[PDB]
Amino acid sequence: SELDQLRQEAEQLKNQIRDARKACADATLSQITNNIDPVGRIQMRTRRTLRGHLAKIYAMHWGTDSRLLVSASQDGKLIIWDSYTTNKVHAIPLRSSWVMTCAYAPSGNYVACGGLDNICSIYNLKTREGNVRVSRELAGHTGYLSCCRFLDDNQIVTSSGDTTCALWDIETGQQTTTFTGHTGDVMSLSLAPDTRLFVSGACDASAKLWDVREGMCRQTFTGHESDINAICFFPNGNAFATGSDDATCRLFDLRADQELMTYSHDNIICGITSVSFSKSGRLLLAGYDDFNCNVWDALKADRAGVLAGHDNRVSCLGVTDDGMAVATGSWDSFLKIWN
Amino acid sequence: LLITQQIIPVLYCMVFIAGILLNGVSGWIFFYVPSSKSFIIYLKNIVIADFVMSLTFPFKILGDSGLGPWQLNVFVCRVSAVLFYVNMYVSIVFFGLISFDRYYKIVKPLWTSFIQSVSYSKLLSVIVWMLMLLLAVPNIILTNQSVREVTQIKCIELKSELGRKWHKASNYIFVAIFWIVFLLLIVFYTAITKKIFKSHLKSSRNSTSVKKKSSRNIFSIVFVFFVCFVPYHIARIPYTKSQTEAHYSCQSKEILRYMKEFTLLLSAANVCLDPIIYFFLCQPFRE
Amino acid sequence: LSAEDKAAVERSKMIDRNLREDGEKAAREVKLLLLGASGKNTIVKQTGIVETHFTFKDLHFKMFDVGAQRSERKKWIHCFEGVTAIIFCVALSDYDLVLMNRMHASMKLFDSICNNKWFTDTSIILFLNKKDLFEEKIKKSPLTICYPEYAGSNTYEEAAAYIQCQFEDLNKRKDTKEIYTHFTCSTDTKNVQFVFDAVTDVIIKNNLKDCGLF
Amino acid sequence: SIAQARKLVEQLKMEANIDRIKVSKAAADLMAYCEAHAKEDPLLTPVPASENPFR
Amino acid sequence: VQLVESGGGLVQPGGSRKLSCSASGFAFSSFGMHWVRQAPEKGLEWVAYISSGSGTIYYADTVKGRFTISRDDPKNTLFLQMTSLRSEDTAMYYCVRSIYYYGSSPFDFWGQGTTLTVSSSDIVMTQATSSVPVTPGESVSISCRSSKSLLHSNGNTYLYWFLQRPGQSPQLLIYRMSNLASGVPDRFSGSGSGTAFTLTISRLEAEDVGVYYCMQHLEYPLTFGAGTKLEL
Ligand SMILES: O=c1ccn([C@@H]2O[C@H](COP(=O)(O)OP(=O)(O)O[C@H]3O[C@H](CO)[C@@H](O)[C@H](O)[C@H]3O)[C@@H](O)[C@H]2O)c(=O)[nH]1
Repeated sequence: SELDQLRQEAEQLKNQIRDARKACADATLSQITNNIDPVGRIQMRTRRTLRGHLAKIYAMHWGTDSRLLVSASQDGKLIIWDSYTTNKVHAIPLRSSWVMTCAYAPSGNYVACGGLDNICSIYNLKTREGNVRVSRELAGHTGYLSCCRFLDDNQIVTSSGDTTCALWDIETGQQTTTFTGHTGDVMSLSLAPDTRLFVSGACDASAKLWDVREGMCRQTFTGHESDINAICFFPNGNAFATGSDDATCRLFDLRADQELMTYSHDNIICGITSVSFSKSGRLLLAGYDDFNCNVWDALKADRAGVLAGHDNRVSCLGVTDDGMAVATGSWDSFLKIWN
Repeated sequence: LLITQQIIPVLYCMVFIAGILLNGVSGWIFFYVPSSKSFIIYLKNIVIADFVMSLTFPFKILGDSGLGPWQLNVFVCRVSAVLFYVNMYVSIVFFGLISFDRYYKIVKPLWTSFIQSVSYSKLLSVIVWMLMLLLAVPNIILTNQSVREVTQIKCIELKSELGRKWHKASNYIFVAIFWIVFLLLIVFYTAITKKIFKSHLKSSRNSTSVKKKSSRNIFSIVFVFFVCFVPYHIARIPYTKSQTEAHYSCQSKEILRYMKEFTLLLSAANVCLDPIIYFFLCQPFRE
Repeated sequence: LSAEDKAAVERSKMIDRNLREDGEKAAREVKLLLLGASGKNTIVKQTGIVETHFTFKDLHFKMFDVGAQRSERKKWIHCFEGVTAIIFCVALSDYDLVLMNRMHASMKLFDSICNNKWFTDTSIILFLNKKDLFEEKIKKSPLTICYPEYAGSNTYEEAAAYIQCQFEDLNKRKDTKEIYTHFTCSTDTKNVQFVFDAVTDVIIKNNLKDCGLF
Repeated sequence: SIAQARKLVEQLKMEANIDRIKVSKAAADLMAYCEAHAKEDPLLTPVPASENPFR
Repeated sequence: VQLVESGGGLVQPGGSRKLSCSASGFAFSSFGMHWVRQAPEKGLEWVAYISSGSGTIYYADTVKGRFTISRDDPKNTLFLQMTSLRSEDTAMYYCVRSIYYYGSSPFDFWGQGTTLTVSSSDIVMTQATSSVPVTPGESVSISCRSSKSLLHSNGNTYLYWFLQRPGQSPQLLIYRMSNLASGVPDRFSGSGSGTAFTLTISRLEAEDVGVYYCMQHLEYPLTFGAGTKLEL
């Protein structure tokens, strides 16, 4: 009998939350931005093509300097490229070839990787010897790691396929805080510009907002009908965008706790693998399963352009800190730097 | 007259249209088919050679149709025919290289001695083209060098000991190259078929499917090569000795000329068969 | 280019050479994906996923065991697009045991793996384990408990044939792949020999398809 | 499952007890940010090859 | 991480000797290596250079055709074969580690160095000052000049600042301008542009006493400047 009462209380709380969200929504973002000048057309060209991978590329991450980028692939390799000159700087062979995520430290000293091995391995790039050594192998997750992000040189936040995200202390190798609440596998992670509160998207068609210190869920966003694969904060930290298998991108605001706009096209029936914003945030670059990337005017839900040129699925794309370039990875073992 | 002016032009016209259409469609081999160090380079060179063949077809069509000037006949003797022959022998050499590559991948005879055959493919294509063109060009630059009175009709306008002698040597060398390529192709494909038959699987729909499909395709390649090339290279040397020395009777010259015309018609109709047999089976050549 | 630029280019070229060498070394190495519902002893041992490397007659084998990954398969099964073969282990003694029937759950998993959109052309090696126990417990219990429509002899050979036939009859698109079935014995490494034969047949088919004479 | 239900109820109560702003103000803030930072955006506004690090 | 050399000793003029350097503590295969020689009372001079993989070699014009440099990666050793030794080849020979990628720190480590005694176009680096007197707790600026501008088109200026402590091998302080080498205290700074460079020490201590040398890596004669000696 108590279970029924608890379920009724939970349903009442959910109804109250829905009523509050409905009340807070008066004018749509499309209504407000109807009276702005649309972007005419975006025509980016492949400035560089980074070759050398012999397997599907599952992850990439730009550096803070916006010149060096890290890649991960099934060939058990993790390459740091010089994008300006197309020169390989390091070629780190991973102990596990099943890598699904890669990260670049903001300071540039370390890179991280993870995958089916249930380990986030930190690699020290700047050592007295000329090789990159494994700083340590972080363990504790039960499911595959989907996204690892550096907060600083000592703290790394990871998303796993055991429905829990974790915050680590690299010096001690211990989980400082474990985040719980997701029913499904967590497939995405994005840190706020202040590195203060981050958001994760899971396969329960929900996105949850966390705090690194307190380790509890501030907000829950539920708009999607399928599995969220990628997530990205707005540059101001007050909004984030999600990509899901139902061929729709959605914009959520943290303060209003609601979905503002949805990005969808009739000709698009494939899923979304990676989403990123421009430096200003008006362009939403989303990768897709149909071998190409799309540029969406984030304020008008209009397709500004298409980044075609990949012969297989686009798995990871990133936009540099200075906003000059966009680098898209694909399963055809080819990176391409756009403008 | 009817043989060399009515029947031959119509067959050459239909073969020319077929080759133009097929090579225009096969021009997707460069865009919808990314290249590599594998046998794709060989297929690209073969399709280029076939396109050049079909582009040289109209010159011969107009020349042998009886309509047009004698300068077109001289141009055929000097440029178009030489290009057709050089493209034919380039295609033969690339078929042989394809046979060697297939024999290497399936049979795998020596993984420690035949290394310098995969990453070097573009340089090998350059070597083949340069060798065949360096054979063919002296025929171009020595023909039309002795037009004095009536050389407009007869297609022997060569100079001297440095003239017709090079024609004889060039034809002999090309025929020798073809026979070497043919022998090597037979040996390599026999080895491939033996290796495929060595696969011991039974009571399997897919084992029989794969086995029979591969056997039928290799048999088709060998059979088409044989039927479209053996007659020309068994009848060419007597024709060359007839054209380089006029001791033969008139009937011998006539019959040898007709044989050369029809056998080259077959070796030219090989253009329309090349895509169906070689290009379609290519995995990247399916989109 | 400057002096350091030239030296960086040289370093990148050395990295490219090493990458090409590693790719050539890893292209000839056979990748196997081991699944079950089941029986892994003597086949995988002789958190995370388990990597097993062994060599049999001048071929290097990698077998991946993903049984410890307790998550949704649809988000990590595409990592195994290029595996040479899928080794699937089904126990024959689970027809009368419940974890739905154990054998029926095994059949459902086999159907999902065989008809997955990533393995439309990936051969499956079906190892039917515990044949000794199945022979021991087949006289005292008929297969009608698992398959009510058996209508056949309750002997070891007929029962095994029926199980095998039911397993390959779940293979739609039964033209681009052959399913290899073997009852696991423990003499003279016959399981390894069967895996070797299946893998070399698959290698022949792949080489023929790549060479464009299929 | 009672403890899990109680934890879910507590989390839902904490989520409900949150102040929210209007979507109109939210869109206004996003528009203001995008319009203010429109100059520093090479993707939105292409830059000359002199300042373009990729060429 | 350490480099130790061997050989040296008295060599009759016109002879030959093979200097060898042993590498320990680092991935010797991945670093290009240099030979920098110092006269008994003069500045540093660059002799030879062997790259990673032994694919790129250079020699100084004064030792070209008479010296041979080779490395043995499996043994983590490096050699410098000398032929037709002259009286001008007497020097203390140093082996220098140098790795070249983006953001690298070339000339980071220097060997102990072995002495060789023999019985009896190019960018010029100018360090006009010498025997500069210093006092502890005071700031000192050291100048350096170049015949050709060291600012490449990519924005990288190639000036290497070194520190020759008395009786010790040179230590890298600044590799590219305003790039402080690892392990160097954060009181050293580099500034300048084109053909003018300065090195500033915030508060010089007893360990900052030594001879400071320049380098250009723009081209491949590697030229130094006669160092400026700081003395208490
Ligand atoms: O293997 C060969 C064969 C020929 N040639 C040269 O190419 C030209 C063709 O000579 P050939 O084919 O032997 O002469 P014809 O039989 O006389 O054929 C040409 O002249 C005939 C009558 O003039 C016409 O019927 C044909 O269209 C035309 O190709 C000559 O320059 C040859 O030297 C080669 O270089 N290599």
